[PDB]
Amino acid sequence: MVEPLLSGIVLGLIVVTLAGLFYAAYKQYKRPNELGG
Amino acid sequence: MVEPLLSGIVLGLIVVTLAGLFYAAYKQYKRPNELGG
Amino acid sequence: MSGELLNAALLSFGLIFVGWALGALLLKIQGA
Amino acid sequence: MSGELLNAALLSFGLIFVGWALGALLLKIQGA
Amino acid sequence: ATHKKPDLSDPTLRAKLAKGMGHNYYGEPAWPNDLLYVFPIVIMGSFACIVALAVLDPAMTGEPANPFATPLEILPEWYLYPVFQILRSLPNKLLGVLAMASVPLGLILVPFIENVNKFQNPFRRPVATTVFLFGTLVTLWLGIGAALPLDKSLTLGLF
Amino acid sequence: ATHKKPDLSDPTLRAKLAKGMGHNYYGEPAWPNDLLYVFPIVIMGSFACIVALAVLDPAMTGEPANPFATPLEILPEWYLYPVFQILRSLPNKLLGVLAMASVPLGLILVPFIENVNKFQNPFRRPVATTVFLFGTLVTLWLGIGAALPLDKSLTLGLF
Amino acid sequence: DVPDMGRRQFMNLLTFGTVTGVALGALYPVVNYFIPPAAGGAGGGTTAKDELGNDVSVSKFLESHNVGDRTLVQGLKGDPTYIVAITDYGINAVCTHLGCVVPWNAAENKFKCPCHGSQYDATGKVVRGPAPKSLALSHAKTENDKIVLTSWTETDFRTGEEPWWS
Amino acid sequence: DVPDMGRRQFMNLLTFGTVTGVALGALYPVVNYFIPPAAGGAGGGTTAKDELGNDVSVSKFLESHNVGDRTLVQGLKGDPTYIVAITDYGINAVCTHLGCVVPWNAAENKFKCPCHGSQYDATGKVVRGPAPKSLALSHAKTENDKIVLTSWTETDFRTGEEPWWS
Amino acid sequence: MAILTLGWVSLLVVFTWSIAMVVWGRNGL
Amino acid sequence: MAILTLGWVSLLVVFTWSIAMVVWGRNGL
Amino acid sequence: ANVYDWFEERLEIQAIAEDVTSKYVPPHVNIFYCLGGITLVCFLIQFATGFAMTFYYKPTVAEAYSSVQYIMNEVNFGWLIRSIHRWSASMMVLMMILHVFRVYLTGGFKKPRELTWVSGVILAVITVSFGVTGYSLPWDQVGYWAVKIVSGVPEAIPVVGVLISDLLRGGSSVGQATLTRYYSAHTFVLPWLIAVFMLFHFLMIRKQGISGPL
Amino acid sequence: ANVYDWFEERLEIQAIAEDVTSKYVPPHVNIFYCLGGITLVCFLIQFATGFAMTFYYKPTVAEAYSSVQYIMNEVNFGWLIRSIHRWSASMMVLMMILHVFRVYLTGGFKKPRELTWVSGVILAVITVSFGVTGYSLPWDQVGYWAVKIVSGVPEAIPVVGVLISDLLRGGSSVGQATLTRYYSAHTFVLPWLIAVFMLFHFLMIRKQGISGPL
Amino acid sequence: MLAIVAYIGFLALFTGIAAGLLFGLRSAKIL
Amino acid sequence: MLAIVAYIGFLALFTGIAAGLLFGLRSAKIL
Amino acid sequence: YPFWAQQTYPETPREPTGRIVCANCHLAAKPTEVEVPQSVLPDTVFKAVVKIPYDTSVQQVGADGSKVGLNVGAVLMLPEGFKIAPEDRIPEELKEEIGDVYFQPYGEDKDNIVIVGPLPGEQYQEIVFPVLSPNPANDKNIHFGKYSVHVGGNRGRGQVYPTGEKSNNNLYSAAATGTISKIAKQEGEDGSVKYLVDISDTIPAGPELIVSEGQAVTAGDALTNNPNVGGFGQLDAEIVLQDANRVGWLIAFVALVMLAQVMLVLKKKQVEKVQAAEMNF
Amino acid sequence: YPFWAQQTYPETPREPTGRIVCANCHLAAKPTEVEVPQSVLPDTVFKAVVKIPYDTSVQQVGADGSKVGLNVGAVLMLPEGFKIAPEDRIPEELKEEIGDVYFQPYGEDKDNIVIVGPLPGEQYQEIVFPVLSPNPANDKNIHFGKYSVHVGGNRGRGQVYPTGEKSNNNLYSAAATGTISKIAKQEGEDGSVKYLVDISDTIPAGPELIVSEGQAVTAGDALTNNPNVGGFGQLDAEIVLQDANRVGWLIAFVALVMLAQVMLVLKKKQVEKVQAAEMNF
Ligand code: HEC
Ligand code: HEC
Ligand code: HEC
Ligand SMILES: CCCCCCCC
Ligand SMILES: CCCCCCCC
Ligand code: FES
Repeated sequence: MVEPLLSGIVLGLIVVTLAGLFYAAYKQYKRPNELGG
Repeated sequence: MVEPLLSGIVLGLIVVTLAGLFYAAYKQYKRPNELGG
Repeated sequence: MSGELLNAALLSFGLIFVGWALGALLLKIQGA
Repeated sequence: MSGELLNAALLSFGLIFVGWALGALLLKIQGA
Repeated sequence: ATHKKPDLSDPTLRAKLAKGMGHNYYGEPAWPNDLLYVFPIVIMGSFACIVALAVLDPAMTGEPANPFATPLEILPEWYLYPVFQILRSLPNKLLGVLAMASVPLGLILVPFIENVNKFQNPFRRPVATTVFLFGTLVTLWLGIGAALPLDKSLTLGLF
Repeated sequence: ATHKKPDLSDPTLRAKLAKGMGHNYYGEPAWPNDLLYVFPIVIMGSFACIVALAVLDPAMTGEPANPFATPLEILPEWYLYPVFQILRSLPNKLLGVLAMASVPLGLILVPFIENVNKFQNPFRRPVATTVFLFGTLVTLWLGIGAALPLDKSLTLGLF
Repeated sequence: DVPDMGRRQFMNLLTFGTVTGVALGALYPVVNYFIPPAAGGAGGGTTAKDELGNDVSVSKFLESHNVGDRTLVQGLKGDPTYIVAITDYGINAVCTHLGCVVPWNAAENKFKCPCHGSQYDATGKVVRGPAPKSLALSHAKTENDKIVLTSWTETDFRTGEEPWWS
Repeated sequence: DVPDMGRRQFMNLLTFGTVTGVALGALYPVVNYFIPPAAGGAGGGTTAKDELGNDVSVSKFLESHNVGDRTLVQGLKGDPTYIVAITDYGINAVCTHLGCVVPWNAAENKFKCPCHGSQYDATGKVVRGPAPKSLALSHAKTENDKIVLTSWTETDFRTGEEPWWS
Repeated sequence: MAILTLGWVSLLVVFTWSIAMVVWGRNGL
Repeated sequence: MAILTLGWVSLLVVFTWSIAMVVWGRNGL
Repeated sequence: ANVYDWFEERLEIQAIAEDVTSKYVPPHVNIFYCLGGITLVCFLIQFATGFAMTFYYKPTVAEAYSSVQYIMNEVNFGWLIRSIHRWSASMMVLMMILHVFRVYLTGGFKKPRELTWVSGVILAVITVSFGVTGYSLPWDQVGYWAVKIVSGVPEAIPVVGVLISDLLRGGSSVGQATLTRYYSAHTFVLPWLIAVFMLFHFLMIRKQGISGPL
Repeated sequence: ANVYDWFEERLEIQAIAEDVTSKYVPPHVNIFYCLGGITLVCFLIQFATGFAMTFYYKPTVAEAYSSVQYIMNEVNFGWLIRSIHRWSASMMVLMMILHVFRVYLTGGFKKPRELTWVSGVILAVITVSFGVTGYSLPWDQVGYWAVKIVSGVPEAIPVVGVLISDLLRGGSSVGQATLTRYYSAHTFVLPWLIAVFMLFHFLMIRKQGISGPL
Repeated sequence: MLAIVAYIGFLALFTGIAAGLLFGLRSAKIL
Repeated sequence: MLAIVAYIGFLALFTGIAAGLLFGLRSAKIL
Repeated sequence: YPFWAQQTYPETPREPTGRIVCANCHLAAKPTEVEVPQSVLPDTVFKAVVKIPYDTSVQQVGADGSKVGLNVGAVLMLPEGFKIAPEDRIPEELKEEIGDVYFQPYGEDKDNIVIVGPLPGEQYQEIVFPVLSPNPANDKNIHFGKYSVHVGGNRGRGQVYPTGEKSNNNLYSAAATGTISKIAKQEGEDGSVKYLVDISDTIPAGPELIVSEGQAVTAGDALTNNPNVGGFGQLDAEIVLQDANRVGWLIAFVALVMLAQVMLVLKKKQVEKVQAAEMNF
Repeated sequence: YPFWAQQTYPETPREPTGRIVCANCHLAAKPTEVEVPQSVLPDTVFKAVVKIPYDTSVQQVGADGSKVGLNVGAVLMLPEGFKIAPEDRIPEELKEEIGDVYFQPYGEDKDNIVIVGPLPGEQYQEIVFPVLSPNPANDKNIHFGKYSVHVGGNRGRGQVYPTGEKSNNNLYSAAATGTISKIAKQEGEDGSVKYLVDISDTIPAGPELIVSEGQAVTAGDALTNNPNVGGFGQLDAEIVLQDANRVGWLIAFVALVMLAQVMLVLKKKQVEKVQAAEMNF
């Protein structure tokens, strides 16, 4: 049985989390923190 | 239900262990080991 | 089964940004 | 239920001393 | 905000930094700033969301098992949709089993494959990031495909 | 026999000895002399005795439970014989419960009672040893009494 | 300018007070969860089954048990209750000393417990043994060819005292 | 005077070799323990029950099912087996593609699996769907008013090949 | 039937607020 | 029925021997 | 007197406090670094509610479904404990996935943290096993056929396949033995396994500290 | 290459080896100082065989006794695993008693090892609880009446007695609920509890070392 | 519609609570 | 009687094994 | 018709597999939708919309072989306790939305299993059900929780009659292998139009003959087309019988959690002030 | 008698409580012992001794009221499969030990439940049973393992007849409260001796009258003594149906363990030699 609410939560959170991680990585790529290696 | 074998093992081991411990204690009481306090 | 799903996805996606905005706002009114 | 019990007690008591004696003997024939 | 700079005059810390460690020697104090004050926020938040979901959308109790009646719908939980898809798409069962086993084994192989460089940032890891995005898209494709008729698996009801 | 004397020139060891610790700093090497060679002897011995008992005297399967038929004999396992005796000897049930609870509580109180002196050897602990032997004899008395008719509890079929 | 220990402790009290409130709020349903649910009240509990868990038919029961016959049934809650030309009260078979089921002896007109030798008369009051109290009673109200046992709350017609089982 | 590394390693081999022997000796019964015990061989397995787990009476079965009727029974081991004027062979209802129970369609004279659309003819050989093999067969030997299903070891009269279920 | 709506709303709000308080407490993430 | 006797004997012997080997290995207890 | 000094002299609480307060959190640690912890939170929930349900659930083909209904309808807050168990299971798997996203997209699996990653993969397999075994405990249509349709998969494996399948379902078909083994796996084996590997996981993390900045 | 150096650079095995080989055994430690360890051995046996029996035992009034008979008569070496479980249970309690004899008659409970002794007492209560809960799982006359005759004891306690009894037997009488709770206690609760307190026990012993000579 | 207002103002309410507690405990020389 | 002999000589046998292995491995320059 | 479903399958319209019995006579598959609330309060009237969409410009084949518009029908399987709302409990707007629908139970003691139709398809592609939710407070057999809802929706004439005879709304294969030589017409019994085809067999009016003047066909080939333009489709949904107290207490708990989070953050702020003043972190 | 036990209680001589039915008629308790092997091999003849000891110099009261020696009887409940050994399988010595004992089953398909007696108590205080153990190898209902054995042993005349009438071997209480005035004798029906006692009641010969010339007794007081010098006693025992293979493999495993222990000790000795030579411990 497919649960639309659960599936939606899964998809949405996956996409927003991936986007968030790439955003953070981009921030540190643009402005390297101390010991940034 | 009373089990004579098990009960015997219990009693025997209890008595021989107590006697053993008092024997060891007596040995160290007679001949104190190093740092014997 | 597309309506409730897409709705849940959209919400769980955007509410994140709403909370981020609220936290940022609280930080600004704090004076950090 | 006294025979098997007393027997078990006696055995579990004395076999200890038999094993102690055997170990001591092995120690003596070892030369420790 | 409370912060402590890394003491670069401490050979122990330097020795750890050379080995990729020592990154818990500097920054914001873990205790109590994070552990005592922020962690309970996360715990209570998680718990509250889960509880709310549980109340508003309670667990369903279906019908008793019937060994002589196969339900029209048979699906595992969502996180098994990709594997399931594979399992029901490949004609060779052995190949399906091998593919299924290949997921945690390949994942296990990942560090030994990407130890060729010490880069952590995805923007300095173009090939690895590309492979990851590809695998993720494929995984989603299979997962969505699992809930569809077999005839529309390599398409997902698109082209 | 391998032995190492305690280094009494080490203030750390002395500091431990003053606190009643440090007694793992001297003597025979734990590894491998005891841990690797002697411990498996004990493990295999224990296991072999238990297995032999299990084979020669296997577990018995009685008759199905009958809620309307109370068996002529009702006893817990041997290690509960003393408590049971108490429980079936005292007319006041509450007093029996309190007495039953008093065993692990009193035992818990033992170190705080005998911390009046640092003696370890029973021959330097006359009062404590006497109390212990008394309690043990009483415990055995109750335990043996449990398997006998109630009328012969304070006697054990003797005087 | 800088909060002292009093303010820190007060803030601690407020904050962790609220958190404690959350913890208690979460703990209440769990505590109540482990407490076993009610069986079902029907005037204080009703019905009476046999050993197979089947409901007892009075017409069939009386044709299998003569006068003065005593028979264990699953009375209130599940306890073995003695059914005794039907009798208007049932006797609890669980001993008052420790709780063994006490068998009936018509040859000596009394219940005799095999565990520690407790005895109860024809009605079920203690006359010997380490049993401190009398066997519990229940209203054996017969109706629609079934035996309805309810909680005896009236005066104990054997001792005169209020029922120790309340 | 003093044993070298070779002697230490050799002694290690002997000692821990023996200990390893003890470990294996202890491990054998456990390994065999977790392996599920045999059901019971009676010429390769016999009998056939229905949905309630009761034994099927042939005389009663034929009076409840007309000619050409197909009915699921608990055949070998517990698998749903099709009973088809009794037929001398029973058809396994578990699909060969993935194992859904495939229902029978008399209107189209074939079994049709609802899972992925596998089809088997009147005898039970695959004609469509992702199902790679044909439905298993069993000797439906009727005797003493009971249906005895045994393992089909003879030639598959549908493909000619040796039974894939052996 | 507004209580149902307020229930789901309470879920959304506690989610949003959890994120907001983590962002505030950890000074922005 | 001697095999039974030898069984119980094997129990007694493995007990005795366990004690003996612990005494030997630990050099006397 | 003072009880604290009593417990201090023995447990050495001061050393623990110093060790705890000697750790710091580097600037690159953002909110996604919570995910692992969140995963743990979910599991703890699973541990609690799960335990609770063992006081009423009955692993028998005759009693399972009925016991679940009993939990949902008669047990005080039973509906709550079970629903929480469901949702927190799903959330545990989801948060674990997101956590893997964090770890991979921060390169935290590389030297010297390979064993933490491997331990992680093992943890994922264990968690999914929790899911699969639990899914079928109510013994409804969904769970039962979830077992039946997957219990025959290992049979594809050439020499040891049938043996594996038999070990998994406790026989050559799905029935009571399957339910018994699934229940043992679900409430005994997997909790202990996941405890051991979570322990290794956390010990290794604490030993090595979090990975460096991007 | 060398795999050992790989595992060494990460797990720091050398430090572990040094720590292990830095410990010594003082002359006063005699054979009775094995008893604690022996107790543990017994428990490990209980853990193994016990786990095994969860693959066949069924905690239902309808199935329990029959499942035990099935283990004894049909399961490969089932008789062995169960008999071993019985004997090793009894031996665990016995060896524990003898161990207490050692500890008391060597004064090893005194400062600073009081918490080890207290932990010990708790362990004893837990072990006896294992015994009591397990004793009734076969649901034979002996076990059932062992429960019935002791389930009403806490009722002696004035205000919370009936509640305690109800919590223990899962109702106001002994039945299926009692068996369910006893099984949960026996295969879930008590294993985890005894794990935690054994952990405290052993950690404290290793921290403080064995008590001094007599 | 109702869900929108309920969401927004609540949120608005609890933000008011947070700010009010901030400046409140500040003015009460606690923060 | 049988139990006595069986016990004593076994025991005697395995003591012979232990001693024989001791002096044996000694003579074989291993111990 | 649905009453043919309750005639042939009296016990239930739902097979153990979950398959609706209408599929035994309606062999074509068309999409059916449902609209039910995610959750409802007890003793509440709510709307359940069964959607049975089709192309109105595309007409079907009537029994006599001529075009006709098609009718729609449905079976709605509600959870226990649920039933069609009493008219006194139905709002006027909902009454307006419903129309001339004749809600029938599948049988006695089966009020949660409603059958509807046939209805004019051009005006009832969406069928509105006024449902009354039960109340656990006055029925020990009813409990709060999530339950299944089983919907079956149907268009156009069926293919099989309850007697087992085929309808004209069917595709007609063949009988044997040979050469077509029987493409005529005419009748005997009633009116309408019949066709005699041998190589003996007879096919009714409706299906268009795709075989013309002398064809060498084989056994199994299609003599005609498939005139069916309707179809049946089933779907599962879920509804939560919800308790207002549960939700209320939920809201309270959530509020408490949020307050606690606020207090934690503020406390951390205080500690940050202290750490700024002092210097030991 | 035991056949009165199987007459009154046909199904089994053992009540659900574990109580032997002989206790329903034999009200006095005397000690009964059993001797069975701890374990037996399958298809083996072994000895089971039921001991029913009493004082031979102390005689009982016969039915006519005079002294008589007493007889002994017993019921032996063996595990399933066990039964009285065939005489072809019994050794000569055991045959000598048994004597003239008539072993009877409690009923058909109950060969494991043997009844014995009455037997001359002066020669049969120990009753020897030749028992044949079953064999799991040729009976799927028989398994190796530990099983219960239930023994009932009895001396002297009983107190209750199967008809429900009391015997003369009893204590006679009273009937009402008043003054004794009926201490006579004489008879009517048969022979023997009877006593008429009112205050109406009658007591048979045997029990000694402890009430003489005019006593003011109350309802419940003892008119006579208790002439019973016998009694019944039951006991449980256990027997292990043992498999020789199990024991053999056990012995092997034990030997392996001992060898392993030896190797471990010797290895430690080697290491001690090394540590003596070197110096890093
Ligand atoms: C919420 C905002 C966060 C953040 C940013 C982090 N965590 Fe966790 N944490 C938990 C456990 C069991 C471990 C491993 C054991 C241990 O480290 O002692 C961790 C580890 C970390 C680290 C690394 C620590 C180090 O020494 O470098 C970091 C940087 C981290 N986490 C970030 C447990 C939890 C938990 C509940 C049990 C919660 C909630 C969080 N963590 C939340 C967060
Ligand atoms: C496939 C990989 C993987 C899986 C699955 C995984 N872990 Fe991790 N996890 C890691 C690695 C590698 C680290 C350390 C990364 C670093 O130091 O930056 C880590 C870090 C953590 C941390 C601390 C930092 C953080 O980001 O939370 C926690 C807590 C944690 N894991 C818990 C869990 C739990 C609980 C599970 C499952 C039940 C789990 N993990 C599953 C690989 C994994
Ligand atoms: C009532 C007291 C008590 C109980 C019961 C007890 N312990 Fe101990 N035990 C102690 C104390 C105190 C020490 C440390 C004594 C010392 O240092 O000389 C100890 C030591 C030990 C040791 C190491 C030394 C030795 O003598 O074995 C082990 C191993 C051990 N315990 C295991 C156990 C296990 C396993 C259990 C139960 C499952 C248990 N103990 C129960 C008090 C107890
Ligand atoms: C379908 C409704 C989506 C609302 C999203 C609000 C946050 C982006
Ligand atoms: C009853 C036999 C006892 C034998 C003891 C042997 C060791 C003392
Ligand atoms: S229980 Fe009835 S007398 Fe002790």
